[PDB]
Amino acid sequence: MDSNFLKYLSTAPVLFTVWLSFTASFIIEANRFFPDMLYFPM
Amino acid sequence: MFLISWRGYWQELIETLVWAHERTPLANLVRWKDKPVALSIVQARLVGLIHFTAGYIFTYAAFVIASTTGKFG
Amino acid sequence: ETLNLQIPSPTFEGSTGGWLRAAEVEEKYAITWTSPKEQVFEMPTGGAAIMRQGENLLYLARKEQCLALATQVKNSFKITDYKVYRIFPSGEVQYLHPKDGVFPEKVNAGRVGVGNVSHSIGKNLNPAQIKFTSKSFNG
Amino acid sequence: LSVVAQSKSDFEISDGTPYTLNVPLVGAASFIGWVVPTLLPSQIALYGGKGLSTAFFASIGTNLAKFPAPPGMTDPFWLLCFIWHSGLFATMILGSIGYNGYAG
Amino acid sequence: VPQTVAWSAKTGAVMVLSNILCIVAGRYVIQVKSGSFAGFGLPELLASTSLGHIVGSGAILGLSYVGVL
Amino acid sequence: SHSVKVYDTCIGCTQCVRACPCDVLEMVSWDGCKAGQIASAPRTEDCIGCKRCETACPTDFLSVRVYLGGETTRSMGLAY
Amino acid sequence: KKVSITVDRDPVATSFEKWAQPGHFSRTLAKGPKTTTWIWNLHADVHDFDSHTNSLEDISRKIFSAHFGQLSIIFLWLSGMYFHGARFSNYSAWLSNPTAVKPSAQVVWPIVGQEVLNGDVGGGFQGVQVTSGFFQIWRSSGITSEVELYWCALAGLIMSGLMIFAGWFHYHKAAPKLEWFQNAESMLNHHLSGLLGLGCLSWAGHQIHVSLPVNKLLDAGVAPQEIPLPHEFLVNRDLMAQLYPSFSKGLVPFFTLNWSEYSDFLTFKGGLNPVTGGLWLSDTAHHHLALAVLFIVAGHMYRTNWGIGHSMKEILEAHKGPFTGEGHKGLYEILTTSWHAQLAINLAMLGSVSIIVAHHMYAMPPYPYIATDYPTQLSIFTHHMWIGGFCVCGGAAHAGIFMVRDYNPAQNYNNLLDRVIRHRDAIISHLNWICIFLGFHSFGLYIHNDTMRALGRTQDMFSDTAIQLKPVFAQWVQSIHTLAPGNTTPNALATASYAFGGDVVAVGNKVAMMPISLGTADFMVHHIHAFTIHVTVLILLKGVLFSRNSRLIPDKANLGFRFPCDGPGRGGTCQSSAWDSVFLGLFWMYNCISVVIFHFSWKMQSDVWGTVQSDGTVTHITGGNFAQSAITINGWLRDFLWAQASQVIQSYGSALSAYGLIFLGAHFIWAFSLMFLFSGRGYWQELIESIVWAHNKLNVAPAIQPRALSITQGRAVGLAHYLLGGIGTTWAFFLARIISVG
Amino acid sequence: SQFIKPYNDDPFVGNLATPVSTSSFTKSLLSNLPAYRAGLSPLLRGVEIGLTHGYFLVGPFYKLGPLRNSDVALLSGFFSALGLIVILVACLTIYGVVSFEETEAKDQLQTAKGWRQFTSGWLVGSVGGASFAYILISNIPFLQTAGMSML
Ligand code: CLA
Ligand code: CLA
Ligand code: CLA
Ligand code: CLA
Ligand code: CLA
Ligand code: CLA
Ligand SMILES: CC1=CCCC(C)(C)[C@H]1/C=C/C(C)=C/C=C/C(C)=C/C=C/C=C(C)/C=C/C=C(C)/C=C/C1=C(C)CCCC1(C)C
Ligand SMILES: CC1=C(C/C=C(\C)CCC[C@H](C)CCC[C@H](C)CCCC(C)C)C(=O)c2ccccc2C1=O
Ligand SMILES: CC1=C(C/C=C(\C)CCC[C@H](C)CCC[C@H](C)CCCC(C)C)C(=O)c2ccccc2C1=O
Ligand code: SF4
Repeated sequence: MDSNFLKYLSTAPVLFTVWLSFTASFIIEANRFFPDMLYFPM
Repeated sequence: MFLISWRGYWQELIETLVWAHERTPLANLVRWKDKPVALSIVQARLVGLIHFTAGYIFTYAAFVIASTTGKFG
Repeated sequence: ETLNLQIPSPTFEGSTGGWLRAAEVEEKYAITWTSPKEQVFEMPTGGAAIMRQGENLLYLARKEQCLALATQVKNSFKITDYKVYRIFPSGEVQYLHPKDGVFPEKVNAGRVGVGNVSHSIGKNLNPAQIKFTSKSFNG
Repeated sequence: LSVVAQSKSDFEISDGTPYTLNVPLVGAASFIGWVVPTLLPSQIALYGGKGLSTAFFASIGTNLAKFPAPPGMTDPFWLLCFIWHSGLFATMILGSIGYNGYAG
Repeated sequence: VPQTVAWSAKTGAVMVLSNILCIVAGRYVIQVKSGSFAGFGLPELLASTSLGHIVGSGAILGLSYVGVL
Repeated sequence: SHSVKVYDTCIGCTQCVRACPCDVLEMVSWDGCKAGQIASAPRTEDCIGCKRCETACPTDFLSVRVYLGGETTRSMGLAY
Repeated sequence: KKVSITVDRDPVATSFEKWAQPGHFSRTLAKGPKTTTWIWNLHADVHDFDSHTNSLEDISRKIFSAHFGQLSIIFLWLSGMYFHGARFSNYSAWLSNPTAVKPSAQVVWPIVGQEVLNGDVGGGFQGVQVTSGFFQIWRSSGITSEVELYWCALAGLIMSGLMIFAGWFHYHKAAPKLEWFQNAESMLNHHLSGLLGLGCLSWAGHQIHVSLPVNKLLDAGVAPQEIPLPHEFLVNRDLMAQLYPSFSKGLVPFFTLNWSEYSDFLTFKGGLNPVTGGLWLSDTAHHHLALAVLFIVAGHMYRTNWGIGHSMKEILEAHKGPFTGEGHKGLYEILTTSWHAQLAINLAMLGSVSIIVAHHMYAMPPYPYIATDYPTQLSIFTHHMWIGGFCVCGGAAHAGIFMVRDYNPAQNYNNLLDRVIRHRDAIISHLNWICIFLGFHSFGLYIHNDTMRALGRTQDMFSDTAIQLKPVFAQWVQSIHTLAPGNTTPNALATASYAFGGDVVAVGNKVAMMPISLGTADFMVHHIHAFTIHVTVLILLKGVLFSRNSRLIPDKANLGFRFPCDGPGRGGTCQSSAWDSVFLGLFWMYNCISVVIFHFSWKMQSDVWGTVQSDGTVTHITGGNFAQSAITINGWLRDFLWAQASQVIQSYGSALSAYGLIFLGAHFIWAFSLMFLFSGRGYWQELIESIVWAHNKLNVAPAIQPRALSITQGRAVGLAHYLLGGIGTTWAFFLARIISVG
Repeated sequence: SQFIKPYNDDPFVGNLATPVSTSSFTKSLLSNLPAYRAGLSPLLRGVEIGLTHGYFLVGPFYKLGPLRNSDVALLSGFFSALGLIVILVACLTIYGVVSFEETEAKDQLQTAKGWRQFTSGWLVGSVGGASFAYILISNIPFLQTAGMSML
């Protein structure tokens, strides 16, 4: 893959948008399979 | 108005008002002893702060007194 | 040296941006300059005027207006022949700029330094030290 | 009639420029020029079978008979007069432009 | 509804008149271009006949409106 | 008037003098720096307080310092 | 043939290299960041092409391809609106019962309980109710099925692909030269004739062959799947002559000028269709045909390649009189060499047109069943008032950018610009006096009324039951418009709009339109409107006229269009740039448009919208309280804001709870903006110093040194969050209120 | 032809010579107004201006004041107009004290003696014009209404 296109994908806004979309996305998935966790179950 | 808009806009308006007074007949017979200028930067901050604070006090005083009076409870 | 009051003014159609009663009762500024051409420039107080070939003369209310026009003529028409005067309602004419024939950004002999402080800015005196004292904070 | 089409009083539209306002000629010609086409009749309730100029003149007459009372909101007087005056002002403006400027 | 008429030679007469009127007017008033044999070309003819169909259509419809037909 | 001071850290770059819109500043001779010249403020009665001189100054802390003071017609920038 | 196509082939190489080099487009930013200001400066100046390049040719090429990029985004947006209507909507159920089903084309996923937003909109469907009026557009178009909505979505995607291809091609492969862009006569001829004229003519053809038969069958009562497909009207001329018998004669009446044959489908009815509460589509077809004719005629005015036509330069230079010097001389050169001058004009006109759209679409409801869909009427009026106000303020922003940058006094001697600049004090002082006179005698009437009602003196108020300020001129104009059918518009059958007077049009027992009477409250709020518009004009005009120089700063043009100040001297020159008058005029635009949309909402609920019970009596949403309560500020506070905020604040736990949350969130953002507006940069830089110290202590300081935002950026951030919060608060308030009650 | 020119031949003064500013008709009105008319003492200038202003002052107070619907409306309208005139005379007096230093000349408005004469004239004229308006309104029923007596 082009090294300049990869250098574009390494720019701060792209990484920030991708990383926070991935982060938001596994919060969403964790609340889909394990919803309403008001407490650590113990 | 004093907190958002700052001096340069107002000084340029006031210069157009100084021109209009000097050019209007029957009105340029009357002259200011003090040249009209826009408020200073710090003064405008103080005036906006006073207006903000006075409005804050008067609004809440009217509310806390009237709502408690009207309810009695 | 003195302002020749008879120098022809650059052609101009008038504007409301000119000087007001304070010029005729407190002070007025005048600027003269030589133009090699009959060319259009921008007035500091408004629209466009045409400077006449030969000697031009203007009247403005503020010194900054005369110098803003001077900066303009030098930058665009390369006219470095500009002399700025102050005129009082008594008729007294006061030459202003360049004050000794040489521009201020060029050094000149016989200029005495005013306002020069022998130490750096961090070496000034604290306000408490000079409270209720006439001593100046610049050391 | 500040100045008519003649060199009577030294009139000056501005500080130093004399200018002959042709108030007789322009006012008369604009009045007639607007009125003759305006006579064109129309079997519309606003006109009533007359032209705009004739209906406007008739409306002045009918409301002048009831002299203190003003014409009502639905009275045709207000529509007829506004259109007639708007056309008269426009033909006066255009007439003043044509005569004063083109001079012929 | 304003009254229009089926095409007759009268309609044609109005159209022909208007087209010729505009051809002569275009020889007079077109500022950028043998009264009709100097500098007369296809864009001038096509413009004067386009205005002829506009003036002619308006005249036909108006004369139908008022009763002249 | 406003009070304008020049401290002996001036490198004699003349930038303050060129940036001043009211011809307050000028260059005088001085052996302290390499350029052989220092800025001077002989005409502070004309200072309007714009602080364009301070903006122009490149020494770490400003060699030229404007201290806004009493207001006059000249220092208020009033054409009326 | 001096109008010709000229193109540079392969100008710019399609490379990813400059993608990897943020800031490549300017000499300042291309050397990399050293403070955080660089990051902000990168975004602030990026589409300012004439700040990066000197040549008008490269600027023009960048603009043409960016306009293709915008078109690609708009086509993608339209395609998504059609796809969500096709796939996630109750459109098919709404076609059967337009008066019972509420349009809904947005469905949420069930994640954190957010599926409560899928309310019961009707038609066996759950989703978010939509208010953009797309369903009524589609019914007016004659869509009648989700399959045709899928084909519209695909047509939008194909157009989106073609526009992004055209932008790439015309910047990187075949870029036109500057002499191509500087063809104003050709561009106007094609955009009047080709774009607008053939746009109207082609749409008129669709209305006649598809919209009219399909909507006649729908309004007759035929079920949508029982209606013939739109091409069977195109082919079976007998089936079309059943609905419209004039089609039996074909196109012979068109060509022979026997146009009164076509009165079946080209009508001049006026008024509204009683079944749908919308404009007669035969009228819209005739309207678009007539507009098409005179747009094609207008696009033949200007001279291109054959000697016929006008030169726009000659027209402009010939209009000069004795008051105005050289006249319009030099305006052609301005408008064919400055993009900012063109954008200033086109933005002011586009904003004005959007404001006209807002008034005309509520008063003469064009689509079937949009008049009684009250959430749509309020949404599209409010939306197009906000688009209009923003675009008008950008027209003054780009008039200032022109004056600061593209204006040259040498080429503008003694013409109209020179003369405006040379009496700008007389203009600004007279406008200033008008704004004072008009605030005193409009808002001061409200304060007089607050005081009199509070003091027990109701006989001393400006009201209908007291001292009356009647709008006689507006009432007279309404009278004329009701008298026009058969009188001054003799062949019209009904009035242009029932707002002027006349009948009550009811559809599904809800009022479509009915006369909007004007009283003392209407006199007062119309002068409020004139006051806020005059003040906004004052701020924006003062910024344009004093953009280059003042009595305060004689060389303002050397500082630029956007500078924060020129120091604390001369008493203080904070906010002296032309940018700062756009900044201050967007607040007053917000004030003006907020009062307009509040006036519309309260007046329509109080005096127009509602239900028609037996005997023809109408019960309005708020029961006619505008007349006696819109005359005081306490009336607006109590009977409009307080009374009607009940739905947003009680919305929690329902499908409208999203509006309750956005109401609160926008209150938050609005308040948060005041942190940036009332504050100064120096405080925040000194606070950042201590924060930087704590980072140095832990050896974690960044190499891009943090800075407080610039003075201008603090102002821009404050204004953006102010408008976002205030408009958002009204958006949530308007939508939850009218969805619950209308 | 050009209708706008520099003011009094001076291109750099802050004014323009426009038809509103400097036409023959405008010059005739300004020159003949009492403030600028030649041959008038400062006192007579004050009297003529005072009569005009006092006369129109009575009407708005009378028709729109708090006691407008009462039968004492004209008396209230006169007293309120007189009260305003008394305040305005004080405004004229304080202006004269600060603005002008004492000198022998008394023939011009912009002199301490002249301004005092203008104030004396304006006071008498305003009282006289307000009194005249009072007499006329008291006696003539057309003026008491807006002309509504005819309908
Ligand atoms: C253009 C306007 C528009 C808007 C505002 C929406 C809005 C929506 N759509 Mg619709 N849609 C549109 C157009 C639009 N659509 C078009 C044109 C189509 C046809 C293809 C569709 C087809 C469609 C379907 C089929 C569905 C939606 C759905 C949705 C909803 C959820 C979308 C979601 O969360 O996925 C998020 C999906 C992701 C993969 C997350 C991606 C996030 C990344 C990180 C964004 C990053 C952008 C990137 C960084 C840009 C830079 C590029 C890079 C090189 C630097 C939402 C209401 C869903 C719905 O309503 O379900 C009920 C649904 O199922 N849409
Ligand atoms: C008939 C000729 C014609 C037409 C239709 C247009 C149309 C347009 N031009 Mg113009 N243009 C023309 C001639 C024409 N131009 C000429 C001759 C010149 C040289 C002087 C220019 C120079 C020019 C510039 C410099 C710019 C435009 C822009 C635009 C767009 C304006 C934004 C808009 O409303 O688009 C939305 C409206 C639409 C209808 C979208 C339609 C998209 C296509 C391209 C329209 C035409 C399709 C096709 C002809 C129809 C086929 C019908 C078939 C199914 C039977 C629009 C696409 C601006 C723009 O956005 O550039 C992209 C712009 O900046 N044009
Ligand atoms: C155009 C709309 C509008 C606007 C701009 C205002 C503006 C104002 N109102 Mg008014 N008001 C309005 C409409 C409006 N009002 C309407 C329609 C009503 C109903 C009739 C009221 C009823 C009303 C009352 C009853 C009160 C105000 C107050 C205020 C003032 C707030 C001052 C301030 O800085 O907030 C500062 C804001 C706060 C201190 C708290 C904000 C209110 C929140 C919702 C409650 C508190 C939450 C909690 C304690 C804190 C959470 C902490 C956080 C960590 C999450 C200000 C004068 C109040 C006032 O004078 O303040 C002293 C006051 O008492 N207004
Ligand atoms: C409304 C009546 C009317 C109209 C339309 C015209 C129109 C014209 N006159 Mg005439 N004129 C009029 C009244 C009018 N005049 C009267 C009353 C007088 C006598 C005092 C004259 C005396 C006069 C002279 C002496 C001359 C003209 C000339 C001209 C021509 C160009 C100069 C001009 O005025 O530009 C006006 C330009 C236009 C009208 C075309 C521009 C198109 C726009 C849309 C203008 C529309 C303005 C307005 C809305 C139209 C109102 C119509 C109606 C409702 C009142 C133009 C054909 C000159 C000329 O060319 O000689 C033949 C010339 O020498 N006129
Ligand atoms: C940010 C910009 C923006 C956004 C998001 C919207 C969003 C919307 N608009 Mg609005 N609009 C805007 C700007 C915007 N508008 C501006 C600037 C104008 C003024 C020209 C309008 C005028 C407008 C009209 C007239 C209509 C909408 C409608 C709509 C809705 C349906 C969208 C659609 O399919 O259009 C569909 C649009 C149509 C089917 C008809 C459009 C007909 C106009 C006359 C086309 C003109 C195009 C032409 C090239 C523009 C020339 C401008 C002129 C000054 C030269 C939606 C709420 C429609 C609506 O309310 O539906 C309920 C609607 O009828 N808009
Ligand atoms: C056709 C419309 C149009 C066009 C092409 C332009 C084009 C331009 N404008 Mg103009 N402008 C417009 C409309 C337009 N503007 C309008 C409507 C306004 C009124 C607000 C202005 C006001 C304006 C000012 C005041 C200035 C410009 C400037 C500029 C230039 C720089 C653009 C740039 O780099 O910004 C980059 C773009 C951004 C940084 C985008 C961020 C903007 C906002 C805050 C984000 C949007 C918020 C979003 C919609 C909602 C978020 C949802 C939320 C809940 C999260 C460029 C030539 C600037 C300049 O210097 O020109 C020489 C300048 O100073 N314009
Ligand atoms: C009309 C018109 C048309 C065209 C446009 C326009 C020009 C703008 C407009 C003009 C409008 C305007 C602005 C018209 C303005 C008109 C005005 C204000 C006229 C004032 C008249 C004053 C009078 C008669 C005073 C009389 C006092 C007297 C007699 C003294 C009485 C007393 C004295 C001392 C002596 C003893 C007895 C008493 C009683 C005590
Ligand atoms: C409106 C406004 C003005 C114009 C305001 C002016 C000129 C104030 C003039 C006050 C008028 C003349 C009277 C109001 C005085 C008070 C109502 C009462 C004064 C008497 C008591 C205080 C004793 C500025 O000069 C200004 C300057 C810098 C930043 C913002 C602004 C600003 O917002
Ligand atoms: C808070 C504040 C700051 C400091 C504000 C800063 C440093 C902004 C903080 C941004 C941080 C670094 C990132 C957080 C951004 C948000 C999470 C979302 C931003 C969305 C856009 C930036 C994309 C100023 O610099 C300032 C200057 C002039 C007047 C008023 C103020 C002012 O009020
Ligand atoms: S700028 Fe600072 S350093 Fe350069 S000359 Fe003026 S004072 Fe000396």
